[PDB]
Amino acid sequence: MLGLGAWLLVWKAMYFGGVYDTWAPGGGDVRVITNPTTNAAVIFGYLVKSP
Amino acid sequence: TPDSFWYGPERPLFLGAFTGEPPSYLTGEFPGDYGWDTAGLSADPETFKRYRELELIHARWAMLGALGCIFPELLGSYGVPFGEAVWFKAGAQIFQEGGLDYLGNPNLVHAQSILAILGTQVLLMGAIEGYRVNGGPLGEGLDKLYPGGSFDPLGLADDPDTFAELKVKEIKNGRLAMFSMFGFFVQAIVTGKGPLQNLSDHLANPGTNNAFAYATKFTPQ
Amino acid sequence: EFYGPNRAKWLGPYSENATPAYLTGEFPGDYGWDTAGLSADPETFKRYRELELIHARWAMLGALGCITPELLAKSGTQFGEAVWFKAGAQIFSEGGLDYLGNPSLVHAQNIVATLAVQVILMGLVEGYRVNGGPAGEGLDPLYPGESFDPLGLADDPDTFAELKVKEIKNGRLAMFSMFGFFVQAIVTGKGPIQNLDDHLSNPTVNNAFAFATKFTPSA
Amino acid sequence: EWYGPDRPKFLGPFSEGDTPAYLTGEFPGDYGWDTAGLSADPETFKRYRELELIHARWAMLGALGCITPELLAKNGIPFGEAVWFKAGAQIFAEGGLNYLGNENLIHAQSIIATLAFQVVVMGLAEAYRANGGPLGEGLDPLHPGGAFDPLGLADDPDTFAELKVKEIKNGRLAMFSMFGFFVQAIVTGKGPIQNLDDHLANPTAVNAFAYATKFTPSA
Amino acid sequence: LVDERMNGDGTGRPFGVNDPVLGWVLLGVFGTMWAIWFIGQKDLGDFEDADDGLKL
Amino acid sequence: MLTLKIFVYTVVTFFVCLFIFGFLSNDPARNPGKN
Amino acid sequence: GKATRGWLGGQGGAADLDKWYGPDRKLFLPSGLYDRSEIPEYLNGELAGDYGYDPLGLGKDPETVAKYRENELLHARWAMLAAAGILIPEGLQANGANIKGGTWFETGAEMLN
Ligand code: CHL
Ligand code: CHL
Ligand code: CHL
Ligand code: CHL
Ligand SMILES: CCCCCCCCCCCCCCCCCC(=O)OC[C@H](CO[C@@H]1O[C@H](CO[C@H]2O[C@H](CO)[C@H](O)[C@H](O)[C@H]2O)[C@H](O)[C@H](O)[C@H]1O)OC(=O)CCCCCCCCCCCCCCCCC
Ligand code: CLA
Ligand code: CLA
Ligand SMILES: CC1=C[C@H](O)CC(C)(C)[C@H]1/C=C/C(C)=C/C=C/C(C)=C/C=C/C=C(C)/C=C/C=C(C)/C=C/C1=C(C)C[C@H](O)CC1(C)C
Repeated sequence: MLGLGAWLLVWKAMYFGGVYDTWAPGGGDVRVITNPTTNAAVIFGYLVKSP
Repeated sequence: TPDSFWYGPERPLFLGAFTGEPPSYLTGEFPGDYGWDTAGLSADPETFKRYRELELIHARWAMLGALGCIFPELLGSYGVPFGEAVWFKAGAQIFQEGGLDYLGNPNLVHAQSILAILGTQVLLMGAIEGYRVNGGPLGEGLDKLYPGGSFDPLGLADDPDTFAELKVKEIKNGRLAMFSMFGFFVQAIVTGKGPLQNLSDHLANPGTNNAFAYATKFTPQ
Repeated sequence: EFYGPNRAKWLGPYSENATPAYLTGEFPGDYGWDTAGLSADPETFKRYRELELIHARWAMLGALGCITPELLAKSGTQFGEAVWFKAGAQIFSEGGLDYLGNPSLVHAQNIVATLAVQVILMGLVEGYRVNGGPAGEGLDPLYPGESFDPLGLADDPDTFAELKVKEIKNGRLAMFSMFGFFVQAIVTGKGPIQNLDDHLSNPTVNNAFAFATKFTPSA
Repeated sequence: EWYGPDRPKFLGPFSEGDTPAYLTGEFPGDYGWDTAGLSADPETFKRYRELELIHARWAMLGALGCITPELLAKNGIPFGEAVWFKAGAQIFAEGGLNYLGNENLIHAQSIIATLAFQVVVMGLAEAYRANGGPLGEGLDPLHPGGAFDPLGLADDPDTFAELKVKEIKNGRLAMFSMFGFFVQAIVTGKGPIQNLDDHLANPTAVNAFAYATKFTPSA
Repeated sequence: LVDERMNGDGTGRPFGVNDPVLGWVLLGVFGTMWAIWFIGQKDLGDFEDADDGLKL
Repeated sequence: MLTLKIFVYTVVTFFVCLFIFGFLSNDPARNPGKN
Repeated sequence: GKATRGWLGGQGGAADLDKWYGPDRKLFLPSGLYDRSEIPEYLNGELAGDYGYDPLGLGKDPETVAKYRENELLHARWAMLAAAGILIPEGLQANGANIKGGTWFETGAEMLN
């Protein structure tokens, strides 16, 4: 139920208009995320990083 | 035979619930009996014994082979200055000019002659495979494939239930390696790289570094 | 014939003494040929018949399946790939994999999803064949019966013991022919109907001896 | 010696601790090496002796015919490229395939003639080897004698039982040497006498380990 | 470059390891303490059972 | 300083592993209560 | 007679008839809104689709209900083909298979003269 609930944010960012991306060029803007970074070495690098 | 979950009629089977009943000669008292002899190579009990030393020695070489092929390759990626870290390119280290320096260290073994390596391999491997058949100073009349005694120094195969349990672990760790050491051969003919170099590329992009990117490699041309 | 002593045999008339004892002639396709002596054990000889028939039935679907995407190319129907061995690599194509020249068909795109559905579907039907399934449990492992024979052809057991001999002889022809298709494509590189047209063009010059010096050691 | 339970064996002193009970010493060539257990069935072990002996006889014919066109090549006999693993392509030369060097010899151009002649000759001849026929019928399938022993050598049954062991030992290393010749042609790509000339030129440098890195997979 | 340093505080290297000897130090100490625990598991009760915890 | 950093990692992961493999060793039955 | 086998597991046959028939069976409301005394007595668990759902008392006795089963079952089976008959040509119209009139309501207008 919260595995599926995580996908709603994923589907809304790749299909349903996207989300507000404040790193857009020339001020922040809503961008549809097309190429999500899914590399395990990139994703799991945050978890075992020092705080 | 006790209730040991691996020996006897309640043993697990190689297709799960869809197996039904094993063959009539695989009655479940030997290690790793999941009841898979569909082609029936071993219906003769004289012949069925002959595949079990044929399987277990293949296991006891492949488990050394699975660790042995990656462990110099793994340390080679962390700065140990090997000649070659890749297992199928490490045999040709005798032809380079520095000789086969063990661990990449010139003050170790420093082998030069490929004939001298092979000349002393046969004179030793003949004797100890000769001792494995019979005789030898470490035990005269013992089992052909669980000798024990001087080949179990730490004494951890004494209880007949634990020792019957660890035989199941030996063959399953073995059959994991023989299947995997078969994998090293095919994904070195196909991919041409070291086996962890195949692994570190599949972790890079799993959708595109799978085996289907090499599917059109052997097109008839 | 095809059963008992005076059946047909693998050397014809010159075959009365090479026939072993255990190949009596009450099984289908029993021409009495065990030159390698492999089936002297009836517990083992039962198992190879399980393997031979299944290899026979997959080859009959393998023979016709490797032919019809090339015969329909001769009727001008565009496929993207009509050769049987180059046929699998067109899920990597830009249009993907359409079942004929129709992008309104299956329109396959992802190889890994096509394989993963196969592992569940073929994995469960091959398990039904062993132990049992929805279409029956306690049946003959090779000639199960009623849900796979709806048309009632497995009646009048003299006909039924004769249709088996039709099945294996057509089947052994297919396994032999499929061993053709691999070799004639791994040597030439072209399709079977295309290599049939190459031979019917000029038979004296287009044979395997035209490729006989191919695999020589060039060292 | 050579028979009974005191024959020499395939590991010598170590061999007595594991020898199969179904191997006794009643057949020629028993050195007690069936560690894979393939011939435990006495019916299959009847067949594997027949497969072994025929393979040896084509090997003894084979191994002698692979080097006689090369020893004559160094004794000044005019051949057209007499090296055994590429002498089959001599029929596509423009002069046919003359036997020694001479056109008034065999002079064969159409291989379709010499092929279809062979399969009819070898068809009946191999059929007569199993069933019998014009050179005797009721004879031993391995050693018929009579029509194939004209010179009376298969008498004195204490000598005939030792010429079998000379028949199979001479036969076995011929099988081991044709498995030689195959691989030494695949890897190197030259005749075995040319290999034997090159090993004697420098045995330390020119041996098989010079070709050890040939099949490394470049990808 | 008046001196030599780690230069590894803002780098965000995983677990703080930068030399691969540290990974073997992280793992080799872990496997040894695991090995002593796994052997000595024979004394800690055998709860291979349907339900055998500190239940209530 | 690398010689010191490889020593702290041996010290910490020794005591961290006595912790983790200590509580696994049937600590909830190391009580004076009876049943 | 038909010794069969279950799909996933190792036992075939009926899963449970008591889940759908008899007194204890699924209803159009759960137990807290609708006990077993509010069941109309011409609906007992002996036909399929018996969820007891009948607020408007159209049926009276099971003989009258049985001829509406003829109206229920026949309206069902003609509708089940219609759902495939409507959706399937429209998707093939959408992907590229030229039906020229795959959409269901204006199908007859495509074939007039
Ligand atoms: C134990 C089995 C064994 C295997 C599988 C190999 C395999 C190899 N050796 Mg090696 N060796 C083995 C033992 C020994 N070698 C050597 C000495 C050398 C040298 C000097 C060289 C090699 C080289 C090679 C490689 C050839 C490249 C290749 O095949 O392409 C890729 C294809 C594959 C890896 C598939 C191979 C699988 C194999 C054909 C099937 C496995 C079953 C075998 C038939 C079993 C063989 C055991 C037999 C002899 C009892 C290859 C990995 C060459 C090399 O280094 O390559 C760059 C080389 O120069 N070996 C010695 C000391 C005498 C050995 C001792 O037993
Ligand atoms: C009396 C004549 C007669 C003869 C000689 C044979 C002979 C044969 N029948 Mg039989 N039959 C005969 C009558 C009859 N057969 C049958 C029904 C059958 C069946 C159903 C079958 C046979 C089969 C066989 C074959 C079994 C042995 C084999 O496989 O050889 C194989 C070995 C060779 C032929 C020799 C090697 C091949 C080649 C000639 C050598 C040439 C080398 C190459 C040019 C290059 C080499 C490649 C290198 C370079 C890599 C053999 C060809 C079996 C078969 O078809 O096997 C495929 C089989 O299934 N027969 C009937 C109907 C009752 C007959 C009626 O009279
Ligand atoms: C007392 C010592 C003694 C030893 C060690 C042997 C050993 C052997 N004899 Mg025996 N014999 C011995 C005494 C005697 N033999 C005989 C008579 C015979 C005969 C007639 C025969 C044998 C054969 C054999 C072989 C059978 C085992 C085998 O198949 O090896 C399998 C295991 C290996 C070969 C291990 C591999 C070793 C090598 C280092 C491999 C190198 C690896 C490669 C470099 C790389 C791999 C390549 C990759 C790339 C694919 C074996 C070499 C048989 C034979 O010749 O088979 C060929 C055979 O026919 N012997 C007599 C006269 C009575 C003996 C006197 O005592
Ligand atoms: C990833 C890209 C992809 C897309 C966009 C499609 C879409 C399509 N597939 Mg294909 N497929 C795709 C890949 C694959 N398909 C299949 C296996 C099948 C089968 C068995 C069938 C299709 C069918 C269809 C067509 C629907 C026909 C219709 O009009 O609706 C009629 C159907 C409905 C109105 C109900 C279904 C609605 C929906 C369109 C689902 C159909 C699509 C696929 C089942 C998978 C879903 C893909 C996603 C990305 C849309 C349509 C072209 C159907 C067909 O061939 O009809 C001619 C069909 O029977 N596909 C596999 C192997 C698992 C694929 C993997 O790459
Ligand atoms: C930059 C990168 C840096 C990387 C740093 C590395 C970080 C790694 C983080 C890992 C964190 C995991 C921590 C939790 C582990 C929990 C283990 C556990 O609860 O464990 C509980 C289970 C218990 O297992 C069971 O233990 C039982 C014990 O029985 C025994 O005891 C019973 C009663 O106790 C009976 O008496 C019985 O007779 C007797 O045999 C049986 O053996 C069962 O078969 C068996 O399943 O253990 C198991 O399954 C364990 C299964 C997993 C094991 C993992 C091992 C990993 C090793 C990695 C390589 C190390 C190399 C070491 C080299 C050493 C030398 C240098
Ligand atoms: C089936 C087993 C097997 C086989 C055949 C091989 C085969 C090989 N390995 Mg591998 N290996 C294996 C398993 C195997 N490996 C396993 C399981 C491990 C993990 C421990 C390793 C780890 C390993 C390393 C780390 C290296 C090899 C290397 C090699 C190659 C040469 C071996 C050598 O130099 O021996 C010589 C080794 C010995 C004779 C034993 C070790 C002796 C050391 C030097 C200590 C010396 C003893 C003492 C102090 C000195 C004697 C007294 C003196 C002063 C008089 C060869 C390709 C080398 C290579 O280049 O491959 C890439 C290499 O560097 N192997
Ligand atoms: C945590 C949630 C939860 C759980 C575990 C239960 C469990 C149960 N309820 Mg209770 N109930 C709930 C929520 C829950 N209910 C809510 C929110 C309501 C208000 C509508 C009710 C009202 C209710 C009544 C009035 C009755 C029950 C009854 C029952 C019993 C099962 C019979 C039945 O099918 O339910 C009946 C209820 C339904 C069938 C409601 C439909 C459920 C829909 C179809 C599922 C939608 C799931 C969807 C993913 C959620 C959307 C996501 C998000 C909003 C969370 C069972 C004890 C019955 C009982 O105990 O008998 C005495 C009964 O009479 N429930
Ligand atoms: C009898 C006897 C006797 C004596 O004693 C001994 C001896 C001699 C040994 C024996 C013999 C034997 C033999 C000859 C065998 C053979 C077999 C075979 C060949 C099989 C095949 C078999 C074959 C087979 C199955 C095949 C199959 C196939 C298939 C499915 C296919 C598929 C496909 C298709 C559709 C198309 C696409 O695009 C692709 C693919 C995928 C490609």
